[PDB]
Amino acid sequence: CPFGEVFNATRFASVYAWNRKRISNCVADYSVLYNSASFSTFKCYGVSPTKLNDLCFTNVYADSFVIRGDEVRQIAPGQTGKIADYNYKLPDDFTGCVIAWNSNNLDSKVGGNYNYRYRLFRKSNLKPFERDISTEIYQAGSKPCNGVEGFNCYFPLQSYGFQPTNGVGYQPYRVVVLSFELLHAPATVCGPKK
Amino acid sequence: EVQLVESGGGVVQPGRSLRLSCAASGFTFSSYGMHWVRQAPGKGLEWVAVISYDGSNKYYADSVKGRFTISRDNSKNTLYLQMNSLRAEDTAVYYCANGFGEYYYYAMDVWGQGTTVTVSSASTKGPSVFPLAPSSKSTSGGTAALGCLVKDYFPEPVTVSWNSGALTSGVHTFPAVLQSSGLYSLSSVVTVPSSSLGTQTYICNVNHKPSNTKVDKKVEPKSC
Amino acid sequence: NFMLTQPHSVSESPGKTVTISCTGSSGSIASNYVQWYQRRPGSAPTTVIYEDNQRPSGVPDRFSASIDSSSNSASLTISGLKTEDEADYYCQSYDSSNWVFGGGTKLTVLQPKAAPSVTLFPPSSEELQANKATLVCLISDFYPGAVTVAWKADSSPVKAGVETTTPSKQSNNKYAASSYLSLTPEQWKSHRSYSCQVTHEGSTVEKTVAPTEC
Repeated sequence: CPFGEVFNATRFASVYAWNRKRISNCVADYSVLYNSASFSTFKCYGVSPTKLNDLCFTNVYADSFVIRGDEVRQIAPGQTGKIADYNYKLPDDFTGCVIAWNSNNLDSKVGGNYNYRYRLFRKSNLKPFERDISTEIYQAGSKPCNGVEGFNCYFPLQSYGFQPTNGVGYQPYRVVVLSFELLHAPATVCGPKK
Repeated sequence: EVQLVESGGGVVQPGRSLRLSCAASGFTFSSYGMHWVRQAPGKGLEWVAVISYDGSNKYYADSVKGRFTISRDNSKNTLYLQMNSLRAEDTAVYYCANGFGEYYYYAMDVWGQGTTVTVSSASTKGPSVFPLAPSSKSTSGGTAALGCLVKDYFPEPVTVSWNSGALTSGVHTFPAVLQSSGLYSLSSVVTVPSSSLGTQTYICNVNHKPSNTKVDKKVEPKSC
Repeated sequence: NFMLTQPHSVSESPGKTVTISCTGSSGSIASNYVQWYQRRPGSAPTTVIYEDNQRPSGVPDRFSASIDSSSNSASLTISGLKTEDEADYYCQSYDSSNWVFGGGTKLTVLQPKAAPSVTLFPPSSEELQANKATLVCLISDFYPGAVTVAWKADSSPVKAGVETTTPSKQSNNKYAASSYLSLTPEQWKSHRSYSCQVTHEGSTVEKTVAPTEC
């Protein structure tokens, strides 16, 4: 039951490069979800957490990434905005739970981290199941750009500053998301069921 | 469906500890979590401690930790909450509650009858009755306020009445407070016209028959 | 540090819209669940709503609640109030490693509601040599018979507040309660006087007293 192995990962990827660790063909004890005292948020959308153990899933998933602290409340169905469109779009029929916890004392640097980057602006919402690793140059105007800033040539790459003088909303946080799917296939993962 | 019985000691004198148990009967204790929470008089529910299913997680408030301990025993199918270093602010009513559902401890489901634990001393003596001088000063107000009061009495209650035809006297209860200069006080109100400007003198008739100790004093006017 | 402020009571005319709100601040209240509880007088607490969307077995269909994302607060509504539904309700929430219980908004389904009156006399020199001081503010014949007294002396609260248990007096079935305290002489001598503010209902006409001291 190697969920703690995912929990204690030393390094985390960028927000645009969220990694999916496939969970299948393993009996899920789900003991890690009990110790919620160390978890900042514990909520589920489209699924009843009480009936998680009593029902069996054909396949299950777990996704881990790092974002800022104040973005926890924006991870909800029916929400719009730049973060909800160009970073991660939640379908109205999403079935899963969103879990995050404090990591400022472990994932913050005095000089500021320069490892998590993404794309600030894009023309439209990301198509489903797309890995947004594109670094296209933003060009609002009709004047062509030669890769160097100038007349109507704005560099779309910006860096964040993690400093002690910053507020609470600049703190780094660990985020882990679990999604359970029930396709037109028989169940393969079952709880211990006492 | 869910029935809980609690047994143990009640009133305890300072110097010794108390054995408190919340025995489990009628439900599978070893499958559900248990908790102990405090409900101070007047105030709402206040968290004190929480114990996980295996007991490895014991959390306490920062300002009270070190002395207050929580415990449980799955082998004996019973509950124990050992209280250490009890103080004057720890006097309240206790209850044992199990978590809502299995492996969830963010909510409370069932509360038993509970047990009463007190750390104090009983004096049960001294009326210390002082007359309450009438004071109306009716400048077109027609207001008169007076009553009979007793301080530091035990056991409750005290029978005070106007012992006449009228039986609608506004009697009051006593505040049993054990923190922040809590002093017992009894009061009553009688609706009379402005004829109490020193014309009719009222004597509060209190006779502590079980103790044979009475305090009676004259009523003196105001000074202004 | 996680203190909460709620209205003492709320009342609306029959046929209007009524709801019970426990509005928190200094953090989103929809981030975690809020649990609804019912505390009948003299009865053990019983859950009537859990996780804001489900009802235990036997709970009447008139009980419901949800979350309004516009203001980010938890609202509990009950339609068709009945005598059997009278009890005490409080909100619930857990923050990190401790559990915080809100003050709660009282819902009562009851007759007359005449405004109360205040009678007070602070030249009680007889009791001055027994204890520090004691203000007398007698309140009776007030509906509902559960009123609590909140005082902020100038800009600092007073810790001497004393509350009774508003017992029902004999067969009258009415209520009688009062609020006393040990008051510093400086409070009512520097200013012109000291008043007893009573929270009964939304109908407050004057709430003014005209004492004439010697």
